[PDB]
Formats: sequence, structure tokens, C-alpha cells
Amino acid sequence: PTNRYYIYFIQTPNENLVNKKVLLNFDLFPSVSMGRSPENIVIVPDSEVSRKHAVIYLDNSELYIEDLNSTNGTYVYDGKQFTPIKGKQKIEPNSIIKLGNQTIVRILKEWSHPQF
Repeated sequence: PTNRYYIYFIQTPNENLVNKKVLLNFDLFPSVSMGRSPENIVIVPDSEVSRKHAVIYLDNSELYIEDLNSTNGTYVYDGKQFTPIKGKQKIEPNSIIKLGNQTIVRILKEWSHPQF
């Protein structure tokens, strides 16, 4: 209850999704699925994103992303270039992730000022 996590769309083909901040609820969804199928918790309408492309989740209070054998891959930006993620890829807040060829997102973590 102390943070809100988001997927922020830096670039993506759907004009109604680009520049949007989508809230992730890891309390209701232990893992959050991303892909072009509406079966995903976070749909990404992009022909180059696989039907089920990646999943993001919390484990031991840290964020991880995994690629679900996607066609065009999942990448993390290292400050200069994108590189393929590796199996259980730990990511930090503000990490920039490319899904396939045409969608780039930033994973946000924002302190929510809990009152306890």
C-alpha cells in the first residue's frame, strides 16, 4: 500500500494508448501479462507484439520481467542501447523496456504516502 506501479507508454502504435500511464495492481494480479491479445491484463495493440509477449511481477519486493518466447523479443535499455532481457530479468524503477519492434514503455514506481 506504500507504492503505485505503472506501465507508461513512451511509444506504441495505438494513439489512445501512447503517453498513457497504466496502473498495475500486484495485490490483485501477482503477475501482470502484456501482449496484443485482450486475454492480457495489459493489452498492447501492436502487430509486432506477440499475443502473449511478456509478464512483469514482484518477487521479494523487487520487479522482474520475463519474455514469453515472443517472436520479436523483449529488451531493456542500458543507457545507450537496447539489449535482450535475460530469463528472470530484474528491473529497477524507471527502466525502459521495448516490447517487439514498435512499443517502448517505462516502468514507474511512485510513493503513495501511506498513512498506516
